[PDB]
Amino acid sequence: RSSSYSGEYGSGGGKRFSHSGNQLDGPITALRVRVNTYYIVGLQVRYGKVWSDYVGGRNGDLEEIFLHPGESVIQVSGKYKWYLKKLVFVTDKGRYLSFGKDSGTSFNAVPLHPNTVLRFISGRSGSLIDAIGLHWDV
Ligand SMILES: CO[C@H]1O[C@H](CO)[C@@H](O)[C@H](O)[C@@H]1O
Ligand SMILES: [Cl-]
Ligand SMILES: [Cl-]
Repeated sequence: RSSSYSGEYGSGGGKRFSHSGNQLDGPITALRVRVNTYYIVGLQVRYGKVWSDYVGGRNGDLEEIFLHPGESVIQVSGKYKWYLKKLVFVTDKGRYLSFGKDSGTSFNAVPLHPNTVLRFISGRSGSLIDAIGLHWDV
């Protein structure tokens, strides 16, 4: 196996979600994060040309970053309490795509195996993002 899973970061509230099928549409090309005063409310990830189903709640402001062609995520750090509060996507182009608020329990996620990148994300959500899981592969 060249695949790995960083997680789960957050708590066990709400229902679960997986973007496992979405990796068939392509690599991660853009990111959507909805953040409010304290939490990360919602997530949406663009695989190839296709956006995923929105997960989370409505109580926040939409933030959106497109990735450069051939750019992939190689590290993910963040913060959480019972709910996810911060997310930072580090890309191989050396960019730091920070979303959310600077407070809580920190985590730092890197792939296990050689030359692997973030392929899809999992986690739990309700009206906020309870938990996130990071999936790595070639
Ligand atoms: C209002 O509560 C809802 O949203 C929170 C945050 O996502 C979840 O923990 C919970 O299970 C419910 O789905
Ligand atoms: Cl930057
Ligand atoms: Cl950390």
